[PDB]
Amino acid sequence: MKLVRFLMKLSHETVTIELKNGTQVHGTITGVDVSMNTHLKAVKMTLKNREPVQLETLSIRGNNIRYFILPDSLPLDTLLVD
Amino acid sequence: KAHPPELKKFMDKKLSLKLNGGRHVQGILRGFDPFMNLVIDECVEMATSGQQNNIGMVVIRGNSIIMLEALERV
Amino acid sequence: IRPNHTIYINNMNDKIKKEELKRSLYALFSQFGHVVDIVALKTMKMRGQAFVIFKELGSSTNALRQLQGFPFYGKPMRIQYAKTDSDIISKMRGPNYILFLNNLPEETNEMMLSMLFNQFPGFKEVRLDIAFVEFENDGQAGAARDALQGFKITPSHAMKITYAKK
Amino acid sequence: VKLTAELIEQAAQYTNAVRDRELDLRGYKIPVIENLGATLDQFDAIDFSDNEIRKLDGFPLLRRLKTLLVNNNRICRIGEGLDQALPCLTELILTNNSLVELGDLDPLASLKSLTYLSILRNPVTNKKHYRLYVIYKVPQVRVLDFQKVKLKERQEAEKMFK
Amino acid sequence: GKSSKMLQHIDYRMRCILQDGRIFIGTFKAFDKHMNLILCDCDEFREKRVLGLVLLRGENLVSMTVEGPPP
Amino acid sequence: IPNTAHFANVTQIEDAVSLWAKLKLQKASERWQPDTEEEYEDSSGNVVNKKTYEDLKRQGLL
Amino acid sequence: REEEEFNTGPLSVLTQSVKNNTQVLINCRNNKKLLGRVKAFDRHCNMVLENVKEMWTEVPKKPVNKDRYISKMFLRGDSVIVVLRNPLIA
Amino acid sequence: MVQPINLIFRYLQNRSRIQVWLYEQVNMRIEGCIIGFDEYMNLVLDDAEEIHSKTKSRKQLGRIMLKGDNITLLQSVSN
Amino acid sequence: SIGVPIKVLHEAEGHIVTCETNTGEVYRGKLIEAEDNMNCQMSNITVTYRDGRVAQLEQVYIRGSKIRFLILPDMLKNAPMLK
RNA sequence: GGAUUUUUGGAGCAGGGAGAUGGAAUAGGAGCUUGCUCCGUCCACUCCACGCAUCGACCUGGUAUUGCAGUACCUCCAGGAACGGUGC
Repeated sequence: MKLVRFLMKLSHETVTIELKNGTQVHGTITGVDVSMNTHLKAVKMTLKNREPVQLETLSIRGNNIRYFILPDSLPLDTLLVD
Repeated sequence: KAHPPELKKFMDKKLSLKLNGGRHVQGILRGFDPFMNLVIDECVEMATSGQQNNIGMVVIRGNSIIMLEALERV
Repeated sequence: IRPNHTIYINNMNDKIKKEELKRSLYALFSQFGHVVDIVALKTMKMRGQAFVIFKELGSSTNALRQLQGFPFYGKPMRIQYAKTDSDIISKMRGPNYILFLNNLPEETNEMMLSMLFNQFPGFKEVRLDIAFVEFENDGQAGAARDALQGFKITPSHAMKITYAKK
Repeated sequence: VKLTAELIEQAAQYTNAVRDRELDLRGYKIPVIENLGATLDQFDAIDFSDNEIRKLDGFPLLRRLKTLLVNNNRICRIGEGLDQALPCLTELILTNNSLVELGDLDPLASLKSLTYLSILRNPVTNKKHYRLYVIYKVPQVRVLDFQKVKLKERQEAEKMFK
Repeated sequence: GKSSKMLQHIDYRMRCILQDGRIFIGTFKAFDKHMNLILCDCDEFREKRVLGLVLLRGENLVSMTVEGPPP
Repeated sequence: IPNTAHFANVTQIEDAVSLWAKLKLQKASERWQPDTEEEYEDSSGNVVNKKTYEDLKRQGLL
Repeated sequence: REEEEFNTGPLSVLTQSVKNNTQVLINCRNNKKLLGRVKAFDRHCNMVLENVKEMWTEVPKKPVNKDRYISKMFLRGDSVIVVLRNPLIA
Repeated sequence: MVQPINLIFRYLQNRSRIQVWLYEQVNMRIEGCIIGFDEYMNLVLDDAEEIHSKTKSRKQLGRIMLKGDNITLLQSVSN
Repeated sequence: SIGVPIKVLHEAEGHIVTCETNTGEVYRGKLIEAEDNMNCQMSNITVTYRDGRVAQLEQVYIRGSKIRFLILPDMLKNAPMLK
């Protein structure tokens, strides 16, 4: 029903987030709030026509995230049960 | 919540409003609204060449309101 | 004029930018001490003048004495003491051991003598046209005797500081 | 009292008068400037006044370093790898140093981003045609010893020793 | 749950990237529900622009990361 | 602030610091401080100037 | 109230994608069309899908088109512009 | 004080032709007679026409349901 | 119900501040009225935009919808803003 | 708790025209290397419509102000226009 409870239970997983400006940040999801505030640690960000930069921490808002990319070994069938 | 904007001092005063896309209008305000909607009676809009065109009483919504400058001392 | 932490320089070139002149004044004042603030305006009232407020009053006095009449961007700037206290300094604020003083003004209170002796570090006590100032340190008392020998305080008379005898 | 990581981590850092992040490292008497990797290029200005540094070298790669205060020191030689470690170095205050010859200003020509240089109160400034040699060797510098470089001084520097 | 993601970076220097491509590096002091950041003595890089205490709205924020140690 | 019978049944910080300021002022007042409390008449004029403290006398006799 | 509006309104067109396990296409604002099976949906059109294929066209900055495949992805309802259901799984 | 909702109700009762400008689009506007309104400023124009100021053309569509999120300015015309 | 940056903006009313809009317009002057929805009404204001068209107006009013940032002095960053 | 001031976005895309103009060291295809010919990607100069007008920052020369303050920015004249954004 609510996607925020499913996104909050995806902690300690290496995922990727593509923004609306073409910047893709790949990192381990460590913190998710009700407003989809993605706080990741040891992330790598690649902007549009720029070099990738590695950061120890990153905080991306929910309104600035356009798409997400999860690994194929993620238990989406078990995490969907509330 | 839902507090109205402080537009009591700018009532019945000739002010110039800016709208999105680079639009400029000038007119006297005739009321207020909690959704930042302004009614400008006998409004005149500035064209691209510089000529002013009188459009009469118009209604400007708050979604495209950029800046309103009062041309009269309040 | 009493010495303070803020030194005001005037008669400078007003044709340069404000930020470039402020950076040049900061680079000039960094050689004498830590510059806490730099007030520089370019209006019609404050044209061609600026000021630097430092942490210590001795560094500001050394910058006012050393850079007196120094050429700055083609024009020799004149440095002097500030008339009032700075706002940042007011916000942040709120041989022998005994030295003999002669020809002291009688109208000066103990607070003015404490503010004059505050250039040296903390002393033991003060005694009040003759006065006796005893410091807790020997080197601080020697520096206070070498600094107050002919100081510029109450310029109608001349103050003389000498070391006490046994 | 050498410059280490514990001395840089315990040093005060704040905003200067030009709204830049400056760390106050004065009053340390460091004989050699080293171990600057603990700052991680988080400071825009370096306040190393009143020290005992002999050579301005040994600095790591810091792209955010734009101002260097080396006043009241004994700097007599400049490192040749200053451009590879500070590409954005624009302010260099070397007043009251131990520079005696103009040949120490030859590694200073590699800093293309340097615009403000101070070489006052030095025996190298008392030599003949020192300002013309500094203008000819470093054309990127616009302000030398709190003086704006004019076109006549550039023409006099380009005429002699061409 | 704990909501300690914004409280751990309090009183620290962080660099926030804007939507138009600007970067504001300042000391984050407080926040709100609308992600209103108050950066005291902040610098604007894209060139250096002296700004100082800049109160940027949360609608123009994209990403934020740690810049260095607290002053 | 030392632990004495004066600071008993006092549980708040600012109350303790204010009562400490009060007790300090009281005791420091009621002692005999010879440095500022004393009347010396130096032999500079030897028949005048009895307003000399205990420090100005050393400065004049140095 | 909410379940009847979700099973009788436009969201039922999403609910036919997860119940019958059909393939639908989503055209986004970045000129990209992702065809896949909708696995999880919500009221804010948060679509978590599996085995998606995204196709678009790019310029060198003549241009050329391109496509790629993802095992499992999740897209918010803000960037979803067009959603088309077509019998393409058969 | 004249309310904008009361002005919209008076314009709907008078059945006069009004022109609506779009948000971030100065080249094309709409023109028609507003019949009814709602809380979300949804206009129902009968025999509406899209006027393009760049090409100087007018294309009629008929009954149009214009949303209030796109209409930035609305003025009254005599035509 | 009231945020701490909203309270800092309401407490800074009457000082020489500036508000930079999303289009680049910087309205500078004394903040006369500051509501909870970032509505800044200033008197004797000055327009210095990213376009650079610097002018002086008697009164200006910028809403919080197109407001990008606000540059305030550092007189209120010490107390009671220390938390 | 997706319907105007914040978080389910009004965002995406392209830089005017011409000239027997010039270049792809290692990176286009076809006429199945090399030489030549043709066509859907830039920068430099020239011409029409220095794309246009505006203000801010900035450089040269002349010129005025000698003034104690907590600042969007600060004298004026003329030339050049490397930069920013606004409307067409």
